[PDB]
Amino acid sequence: GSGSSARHMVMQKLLRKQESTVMVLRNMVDPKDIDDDLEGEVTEECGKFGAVNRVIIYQEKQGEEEDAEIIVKIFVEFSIASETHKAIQALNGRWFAGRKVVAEVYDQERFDNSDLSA
Repeated sequence: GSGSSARHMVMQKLLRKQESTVMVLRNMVDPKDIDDDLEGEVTEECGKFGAVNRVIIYQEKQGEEEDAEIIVKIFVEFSIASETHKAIQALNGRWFAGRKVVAEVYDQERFDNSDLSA
């Protein structure tokens, strides 16, 4: 005890494997901003934080109505969780023009299932 299991890295590799590598950026851009370049722009930018596996842009309806508002959610899956956390530290809480940036870890299992609703 008193640090011996940690010195032997006990269960670290499994814990690491279970860490999500997915970041979600919530309501950072508006629907008009989504063009054939956005995914690429986000990919390139996030290379300042890590190796990027893929990016998904999702226009989520808030309500069931024809005119329900949309919230844009941008998902960035990094190669390793440490990268995800560097990105979040650099992005979360910033002002993007007049929008405060919300950058958070997104559940890996949801993401892997294409459940982009949380």
